[PDB]
Amino acid sequence: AKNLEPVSWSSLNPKFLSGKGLVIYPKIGDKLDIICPRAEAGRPYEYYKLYLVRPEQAAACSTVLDPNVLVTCNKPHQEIRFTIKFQEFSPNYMGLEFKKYHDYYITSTSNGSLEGLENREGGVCRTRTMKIVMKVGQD
Amino acid sequence: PKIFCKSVSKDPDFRLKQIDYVIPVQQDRSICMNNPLLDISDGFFTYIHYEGINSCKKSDSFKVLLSHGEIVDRGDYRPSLYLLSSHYHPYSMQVINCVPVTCNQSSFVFCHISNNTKTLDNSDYSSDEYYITYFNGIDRPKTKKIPINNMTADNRYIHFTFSGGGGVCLGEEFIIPVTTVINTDVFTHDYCESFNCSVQTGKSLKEICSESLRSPTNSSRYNLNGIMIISQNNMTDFKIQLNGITYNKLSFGSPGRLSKTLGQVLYYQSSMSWDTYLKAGFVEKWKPFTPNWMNNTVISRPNQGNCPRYHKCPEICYGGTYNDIAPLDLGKDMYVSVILDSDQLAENPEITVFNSTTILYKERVSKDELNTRSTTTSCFLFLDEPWCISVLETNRFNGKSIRPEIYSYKIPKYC
Ligand SMILES: *[C@@H]1O[C@H](CO)[C@@H](O[C@@H]2O[C@H](CO)[C@@H](O[C@@H]3O[C@H](CO)[C@@H](O)[C@H](O)[C@@H]3O)[C@H](O)[C@H]2NC(C)=O)[C@H](O)[C@H]1NC(C)=O
Ligand SMILES: *[C@@H]1O[C@H](CO)[C@@H](O[C@@H]2O[C@H](CO)[C@@H](O)[C@H](O)[C@H]2NC(C)=O)[C@H](O)[C@H]1NC(C)=O
Ligand SMILES: *[C@H]1O[C@H](CO)[C@@H](O[C@@H]2O[C@H](CO)[C@@H](O)[C@H](O)[C@H]2NC(C)=O)[C@H](O)[C@H]1NC(C)=O
Ligand SMILES: *[C@@H]1O[C@H](CO)[C@@H](O)[C@H](O)[C@H]1NC(C)=O
Ligand SMILES: *[C@@H]1O[C@H](CO)[C@@H](O)[C@H](O)[C@H]1NC(C)=O
Ligand SMILES: *[C@H]1O[C@H](CO)[C@@H](O)[C@H](O)[C@H]1NC(C)=O
Repeated sequence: AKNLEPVSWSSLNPKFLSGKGLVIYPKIGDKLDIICPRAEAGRPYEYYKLYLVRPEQAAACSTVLDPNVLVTCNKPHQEIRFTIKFQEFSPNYMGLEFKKYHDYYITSTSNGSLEGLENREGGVCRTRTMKIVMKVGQD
Repeated sequence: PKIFCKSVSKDPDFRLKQIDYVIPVQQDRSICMNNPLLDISDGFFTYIHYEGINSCKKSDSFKVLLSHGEIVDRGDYRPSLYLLSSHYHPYSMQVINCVPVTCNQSSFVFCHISNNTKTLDNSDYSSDEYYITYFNGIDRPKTKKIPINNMTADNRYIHFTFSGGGGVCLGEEFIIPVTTVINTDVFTHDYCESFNCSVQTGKSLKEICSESLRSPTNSSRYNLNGIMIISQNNMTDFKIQLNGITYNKLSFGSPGRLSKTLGQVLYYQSSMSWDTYLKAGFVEKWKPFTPNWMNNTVISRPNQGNCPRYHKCPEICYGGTYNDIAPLDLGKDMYVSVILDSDQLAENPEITVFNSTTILYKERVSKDELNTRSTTTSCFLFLDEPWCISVLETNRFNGKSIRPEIYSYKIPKYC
């Protein structure tokens, strides 16, 4: 039973490694928070749509095939957040189950700009390789 | 109205007892028993649930169980469930969705069956099949095919599914919760347009409200809730109408239910979109289908992302849980529901008794952390007292041996 370090979602975030992306090995029954930081002084807001994708879509960096969109940061002035407990039975529209020894992938194909919020192909996934992989119940 | 607590109370006595002997237990602990459904009428009950291997999606479920039973007094000083019949659906592997209704002491199950799991995206309803499966305690199940080809729709719908927690039987006609699909945007949102709220920049309010009824998978399709009315004689003659829900306060098509209570018919619709407060109300006009929506400032549900608990401001988002409700007293405008006390996570069931303004009293169902999604609740008068039965979709032991739970409890006579 542990609350993991909240993961800020921005181009500015270093926790994303160019080759690997962001990897974590969470235990079942653990909370985790994904945040969309609001526009900080002197920086432009970044607009994004975070999807949940299969591995094939994470390598290809395309969200076109099936759309499980978790959060969309379209409000710059108020920070919105996304809470994940790693049990099954999330209140997700598409349905989402977190099971032991499974790998889960979160990533965005958006521009980082208002105009490119809806891009399904490529995007920040390719460039900064902003993506999160979750191997639940691994050491 | 009889004597029970109609005002605020601390630490009440629900006489909460759990019923573990009605729902099967499975030898295999990889099987997942999910999306439980219960409709109780006239002292008889119909329970339904979806077992599927390693997954709790209803589409994946490889057999779905139907069971009929009775409410019976054991000398126990409480109502108890007696299980008369259990069967599995003939077409269960091909079942998309089901809704129970208990009528004149027999169980009916209305069903949407397809070869295509995604059929609500690609296909249309002439490509799929719609069935009534009905039985009783003594006799053998009989599953009739419903003639959709003769059906009169109040609009041009390309698809529909039975979706919800239970239907009703009024006279010689059945009324079932449905969610329908139409590919052109024919809808007017005044209520949504009424909101003065922060919005996505670069997109209008009217644009956002209109883009909100669109399906999250096929953006070319609009899901709007409705009802289906089946008039029948001995399952030979059929007259079938498909009507949509009133345009007053629309919300993205979701599972919801009908129930006869206190001489009314209450409609509930899970709030799966930007408006997260309870959507329910009694039915004041059948054509068009018109529930008189409660304005409820207190009861809500969790969801992850941009539309979490207590969020009431337009946006296009999808999710949340179905925790449905049942009426206690009209006069004090009171309801019970087993609702999840969480912001985003789906957990912490609490039996909550409330009016449109404030929560009268609550009790958490389990003291330890408990994982819960759907919650259905039905109420009835037993030995001239208000008594409730709730079925909770639960993951109690950390992802294995998933199985819904049933509880019975009594509305406190003293505050
Ligand atoms: C929703 O249900 C609540 C149930 O508590 C209702 O709130 C309560 O309303 C009653 C009167 O209808 C209030 O009683 C009053 O108590 C005060 C003392 O604080 C006294 O000065 C008055 O003469 C009266 O006896 C009661 O206080 C109030 N509860 C709270 C917490 O303020 C509410 O009216 C219901 N709303 C609807 C729309 O049904
Ligand atoms: C999205 O829904 C549209 C609209 O219903 C589907 O388009 C129709 O597809 C049928 C056969 O599948 C054709 O006969 C119609 O002519 C199409 N109509 C229109 C207006 O395009 C479409 O198949 C769905 N797409 C996805 C990806 O699910
Ligand atoms: C991100 O990509 C989108 C779409 O591919 C860009 O939007 C278009 O950009 C082209 C040229 O860059 C213009 O000709 C179009 O008129 C633009 N369309 C719209 C709707 O704006 C967008 O500019 C890109 N932005 C960034 C920051 O990469
Ligand atoms: C029992 O249900 C049937 C529908 O199968 C209906 O026609 C009949 O009227 C009902 N019985 C009573 C007493 O209403
Ligand atoms: C909610 O408010 C509207 C108008 O404000 C009203 O028509 C409706 O009856 C109200 N709901 C209830 C349960 O009274
Ligand atoms: C698919 O289902 C339809 C009815 O929905 C049926 O007519 C057809 O034979 C089925 N095909 C199979 C099971 O291969």
